[PDB]
Amino acid sequence: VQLKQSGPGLLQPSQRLSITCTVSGFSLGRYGVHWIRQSPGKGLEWLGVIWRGGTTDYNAVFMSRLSINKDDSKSQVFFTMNSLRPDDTAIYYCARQGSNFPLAYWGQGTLVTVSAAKTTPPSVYPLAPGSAAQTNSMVTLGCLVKGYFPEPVTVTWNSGSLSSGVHTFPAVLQSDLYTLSSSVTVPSSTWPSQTVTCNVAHPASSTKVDKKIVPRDC
Amino acid sequence: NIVMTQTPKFLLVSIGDSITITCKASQSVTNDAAWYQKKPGQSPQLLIYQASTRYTGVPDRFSGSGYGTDFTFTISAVQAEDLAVYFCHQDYSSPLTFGAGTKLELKRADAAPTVSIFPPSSEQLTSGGASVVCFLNNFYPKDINVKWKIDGSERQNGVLNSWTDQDSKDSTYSMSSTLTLTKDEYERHNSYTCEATHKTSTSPIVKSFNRNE
Repeated sequence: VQLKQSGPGLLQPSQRLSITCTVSGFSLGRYGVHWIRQSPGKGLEWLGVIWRGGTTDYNAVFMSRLSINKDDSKSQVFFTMNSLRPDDTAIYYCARQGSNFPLAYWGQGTLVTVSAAKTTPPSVYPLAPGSAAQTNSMVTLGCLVKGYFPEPVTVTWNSGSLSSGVHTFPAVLQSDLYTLSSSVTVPSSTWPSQTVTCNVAHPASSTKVDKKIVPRDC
Repeated sequence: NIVMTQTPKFLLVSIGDSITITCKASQSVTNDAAWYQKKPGQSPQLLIYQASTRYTGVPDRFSGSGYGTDFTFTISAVQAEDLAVYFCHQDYSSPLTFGAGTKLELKRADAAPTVSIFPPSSEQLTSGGASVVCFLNNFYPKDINVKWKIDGSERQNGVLNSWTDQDSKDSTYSMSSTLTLTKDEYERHNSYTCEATHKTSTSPIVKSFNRNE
């Protein structure tokens, strides 16, 4: 009844994006497959379509460097995009229309990022407060993670268990390096004693380093 | 193109409200305007098509209307599961085009900002470079003039903010900054401020950290 894509997602300038949409529960000879993308902070943007007979219609703004092919028997549609740039960064979808009725079936996604950075790992610098007033009986601690590529990362508190007021934040770019921060709000008197150990998990890098909390002696 | 101009970008609401979104098309689209729902992680969900027709398995609280260029999308009673992005789409003509989004908020009427003023550590300075963090967990609304100032200044060099999704359980935001500073930049001004300009207290709710106290 549905559609499914490929990678690879992460590539550098002047290189071909090459997704493949594999289809089931309907024939390519009965329906078009459209290719759409969502750029971050933007609406959806339509790139092109291949209709049932093979006709193909590209958005003019990508027509210099876009191509859609298909094989009806194999239930495959092949998207390509011929010379990438840094603002070609988005989730690229394949999708399909009803008979009858508009776009209503979607591929799962392809996260793609355009940049020329080596896979460098983060550096976990933990945080605990700087003295002064300790009233209210609640104080928030931190765990700052700097300088990584690519994304994403899991920022857990005490091995994926403590997560009641855990607010991990969306990252931000720092010249081919991401930096994001994490917080946890826990009561005063037991941290101090039963302190929380912070850790991190990077998939394409593979480092899992832990850090415990100790303040300074003012 | 056809450009689909969607309005308004945010509606703030509480449960049970009646709320209309609007889409203006640069060209007559006849009646080929459609409306979708976006819950993050999940893929888009077609609600209404051809302006007013309702898709497979969609409750009659979602309606719509319009012909030509002016279209309307009502929800007469909102709920937990209507708390998401919404967008118009036109398929009258290639290139196919979309509205920019209407995000739906929820109203936890006023709240106080849990400002947690921070410094670095010796444990940070392991490579000769540091960073002065500031968390602000749970506040309402997002209208917050924050600044990492030094003696009442606006030199914003190295200020490196963040924001979050309105967490569905407690329905209030959070914030995160990172005032980056080098080896020698780290000794100059004696103290610095994590500001807040909330209507919770109109006298500006400053919560500083100094190098001495």
